Amino acid sequence: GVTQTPRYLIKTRGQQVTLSCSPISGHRSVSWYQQTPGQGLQFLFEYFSETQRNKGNFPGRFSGRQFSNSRSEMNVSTLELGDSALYLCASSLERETQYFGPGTRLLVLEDLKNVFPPEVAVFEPSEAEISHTQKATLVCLATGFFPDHVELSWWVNGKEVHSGVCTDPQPLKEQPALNDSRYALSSRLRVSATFWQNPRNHFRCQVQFYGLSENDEWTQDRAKPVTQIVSAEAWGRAD
Amino acid sequence: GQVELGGGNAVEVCKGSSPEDFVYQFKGMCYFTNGTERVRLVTRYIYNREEYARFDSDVGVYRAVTPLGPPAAEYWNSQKEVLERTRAELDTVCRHNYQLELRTTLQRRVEPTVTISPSRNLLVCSVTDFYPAQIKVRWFRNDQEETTGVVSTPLIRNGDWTFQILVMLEMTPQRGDVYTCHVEHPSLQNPIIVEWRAQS
Amino acid sequence: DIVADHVASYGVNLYQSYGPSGQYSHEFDGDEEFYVDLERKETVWQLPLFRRFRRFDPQFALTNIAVLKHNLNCVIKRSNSTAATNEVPEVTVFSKSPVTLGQPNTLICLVDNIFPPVVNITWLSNGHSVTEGVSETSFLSKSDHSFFKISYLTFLPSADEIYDCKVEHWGLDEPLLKHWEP
Amino acid sequence: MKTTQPPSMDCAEGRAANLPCNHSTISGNEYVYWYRQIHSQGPQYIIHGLKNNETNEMASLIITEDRKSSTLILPHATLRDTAVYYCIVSHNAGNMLTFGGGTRLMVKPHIQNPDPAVYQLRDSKSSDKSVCLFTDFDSQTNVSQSKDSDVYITDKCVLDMRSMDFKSNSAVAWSNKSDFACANFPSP
Ligand SMILES: *[C@@H]1O[C@H](CO)[C@@H](O)[C@H](O)[C@H]1NC(C)=O
Ligand SMILES: *[C@@H]1O[C@H](CO)[C@@H](O)[C@H](O)[C@H]1NC(C)=O
Repeated sequence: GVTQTPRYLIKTRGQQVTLSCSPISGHRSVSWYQQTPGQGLQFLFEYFSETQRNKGNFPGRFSGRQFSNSRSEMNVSTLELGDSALYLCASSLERETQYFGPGTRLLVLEDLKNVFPPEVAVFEPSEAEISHTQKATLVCLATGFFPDHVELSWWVNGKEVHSGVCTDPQPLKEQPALNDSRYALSSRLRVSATFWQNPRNHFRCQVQFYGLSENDEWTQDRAKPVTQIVSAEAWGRAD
Repeated sequence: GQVELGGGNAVEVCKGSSPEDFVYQFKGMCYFTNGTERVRLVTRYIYNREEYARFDSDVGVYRAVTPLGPPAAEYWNSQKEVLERTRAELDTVCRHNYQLELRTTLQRRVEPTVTISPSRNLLVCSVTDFYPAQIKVRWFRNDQEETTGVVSTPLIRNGDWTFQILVMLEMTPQRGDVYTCHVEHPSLQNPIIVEWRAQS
Repeated sequence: DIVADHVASYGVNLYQSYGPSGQYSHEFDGDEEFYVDLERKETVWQLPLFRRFRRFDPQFALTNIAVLKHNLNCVIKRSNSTAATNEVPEVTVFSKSPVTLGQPNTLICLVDNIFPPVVNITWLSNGHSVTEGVSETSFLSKSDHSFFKISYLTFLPSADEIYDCKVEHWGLDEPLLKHWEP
Repeated sequence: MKTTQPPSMDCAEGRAANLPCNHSTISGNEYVYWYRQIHSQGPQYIIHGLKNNETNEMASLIITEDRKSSTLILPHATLRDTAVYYCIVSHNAGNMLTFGGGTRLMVKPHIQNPDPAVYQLRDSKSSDKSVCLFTDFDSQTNVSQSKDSDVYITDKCVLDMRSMDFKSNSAVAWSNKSDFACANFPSP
């Protein structure tokens, strides 16, 4: 489909950002959009044959580029707090139906002093649930992380499982009165009673945090919140 | 009312993008008959005065006119996205933009102006500035309609949404003659008559 | 060709490579409805009736003409870089109304079979280039895929008869000077 | 936008989901498009139409002959069809793509055997911390209670155990006061 990189991005004031997008094979009309809760889907600019056919009403700091293989790029200069958004890429055959990509979640902050990795913990199912419904439910808890750029996945015996899993759709703000509040996310894994009561089964809640890079600068006394994988585990027990 | 549209130029198959000149044309033509009862959309892809690929609503698919655009017509038929809107443009573009012609163009009437002036003997009945370019101009000589000695130039399109024609008459001046010039035009409920008398 | 009660040209997309120039216009029964200024991004209707009831977004032209620039470089490479044959134009000068020696009138210079659409029209009054009161229409399409352009000159008839229409084109060896007086 | 939609729309899982849309000001040259999107994710193209009723294998779309309104129809609404569905118009002439309010569709699941219970779980790394879990409750239950001081409650969550086609709702709540009680407000 429509390839769009990078997926997540965390920047500060004054920096610049270059976004890329590979369209559908056979398409050569790449459209750019900015999706914000306070402005909706705003058109940016459209590139077709290495030229800017259509253009919105955005400042000169929002520029674009396109190459011969229809892959388009977009650059922003002198980022502001209002520039943080989900930048979408719409691939079109020419003027026909547009197909959007995954989008690049951009975040602009005054500084990196409030970037935290999640503290992931796994909660074993109580013996009272296993005796009543004959089903064990593990609860994973990731709290105290910013931004919400995070991905959770369960692993059983080193294999990522999807059957019987569930994750909260949107993270929860621990201080809703503050806009810089650390987020929190929960997810559940439900298995049979006999499967949890087998010591050979190994349950692990993996959490992928997209934060700072190894090339960014860090000054705070806290450990650098680089892109890492925080995961807690819980072995099955048979009592 | 709402914004109008035009013909959609289908994309070519290449791997992206006196003095000499290379000209590329594209005409979104449409042929209405009996109002909006027989609309026909025919888009023409022309390269240097040579039409190499065309679409026809009566056909339903693209076709190559010259051996220059089989690669374009066969590719424009393969893409379902292109053929979907190209077929639908007869309703999207033509059958829609024709409805504005009723409000504007097809209701436009302009009364012509008729003047008879000799040239020294040739008489010239000059019908000028009219629309919609449908007229019947006749030369008479005292209740008898002249024909053999009448020159009729073709309709002259002035380019400013008006038309012009000149109907001439060779004659022999006989005392008592009256040369009337009938002009029949849709904007005129009754025809305009201009006469030139024989005297002296 | 095709017989019909009315023929509309809702495309007339043009783009040549001599000078990177284009033209978008809609035509109904041979006459031009409007033309899109590809530089100022404006729709210029040729009738006041259209300016009060019609509507057209000039972005469609810029979106459409950009496809011609792609297809032009396309078919050039498929046609072994085949140039355009310079057809010989022909000029016919006449008046919009019967000219009287006192009441002003409009002089019309019609140039037919213009291909490629790279032509100039300049009025010559007594050997001098008449500049005040000169207007010309955009290129108008023809069935044989050529063009024809019409020029105008607002004047007042008098004893001066030198009213030529200088037309320079590649199909002509020397510039044509066609002057006609009723 | 030139369209209008109802933002509050939910239906039962498996049954048809008729998402309406009114566009009285649409012209004969404007298509009707339908996009859905999970927030924080790229929008997904569904189906588009101009005249007549068209059917993609994802969903169907009907348009009235007078063109005043159109409805998006989902045959069997599943759990994955719970995004925000947008109804937009387009000239299909290289123009922009403008979204409106949309329709937040929620697919209420089917709970054949509801058994609401308030469980309490213990952390494996430290028995001091704990969380509580409300599960096997009704699908049509407003589980979102107001958060107090250091008392957090999450939204619902539907687990689909494909090994035994068993589905049930669930919601996690925790606190930092470590004096967990997790009190249990009537069910009907
Ligand atoms: C077309 O011709 C038929 C013949 O009777 C007539 O009834 C109709 O009004 C005409 N115009 C249309 C269908 O637009
Ligand atoms: C006249 O047209 C010719 C093209 O044949 C070219 O020299 C130029 O476009 C024009 N020059 C002048 C002086 O008008």
